[PDB]
Amino acid sequence: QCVNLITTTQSYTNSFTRGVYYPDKV
Amino acid sequence: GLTGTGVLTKSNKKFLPFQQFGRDIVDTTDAVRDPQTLEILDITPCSFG
Repeated sequence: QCVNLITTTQSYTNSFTRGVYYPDKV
Repeated sequence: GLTGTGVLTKSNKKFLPFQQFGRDIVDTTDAVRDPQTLEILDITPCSFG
């Protein structure tokens, strides 16, 4: 079976300052 | 693996559950953690002059 009930909207935003993590343990 | 020399005393630092050692602005180790006790200990250089 192939239940492909998803579509690609190719939409984005310009208000996400979220991609920040801890690079090390100092 | 962290080797050195100095005096070990008790400090009031509150580390995070995923932190091991601490560094200052000039990037020198001044605090470590006990692998068997989990206690906050500070490192101070021995006397010289």
